[PDB]
Amino acid sequence: SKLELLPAVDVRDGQAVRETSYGSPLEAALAWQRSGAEWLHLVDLDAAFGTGDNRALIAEVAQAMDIKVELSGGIRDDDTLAAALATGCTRVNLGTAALETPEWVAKVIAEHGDKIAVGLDVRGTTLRGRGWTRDGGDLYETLDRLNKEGCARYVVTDIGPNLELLKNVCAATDRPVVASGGVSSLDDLRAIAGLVPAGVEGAIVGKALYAKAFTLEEALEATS
Repeated sequence: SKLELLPAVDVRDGQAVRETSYGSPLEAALAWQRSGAEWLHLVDLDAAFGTGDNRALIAEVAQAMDIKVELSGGIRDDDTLAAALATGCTRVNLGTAALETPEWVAKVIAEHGDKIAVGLDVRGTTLRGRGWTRDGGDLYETLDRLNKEGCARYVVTDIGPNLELLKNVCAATDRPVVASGGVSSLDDLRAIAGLVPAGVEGAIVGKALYAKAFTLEEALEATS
């Protein structure tokens, strides 16, 4: 299979953002869909950063989509997960919660299966979170724990792309790995697509698309 592309819409104060605002999240999502997106990666930055939420707006965006949706941002307990899942999204990403409440993450993996993917933010070989605990310990300890809890998928962010980290995570698991962040060129996407046989399934791309560095049409061509 070819590398999956997940164009992102990152939502802050009701807007698709980078500092720079790109206006309506709904319009942005529909534009990716019209340009051939198979996935939308929709992020609540306010919920992720603890400065409120965009829950109702994100629900509206998700409802408008006919393509697969991946939701992330502040999904840290039963009620926030319930709302997220009620969008009919294909899956959600849990980040901070994996670090802070490993028992809750284990529970929701058992209940929801591959509706759950776990986001791993790696500085070197240690993990980092957006909550109160800054140090999340050794990457490989957490991968082993989540592997054995039945975690269906990992989303991996370094700290263009850290191809060595991606391959190292692929070595440590038989679950699909999704690359996130550090894509700034079509050549970065080609390099990541070279890791598909190793177990990289997809790449999330935000910044470079809004900046008009490359178009989603160019991106899909490059990974075809």
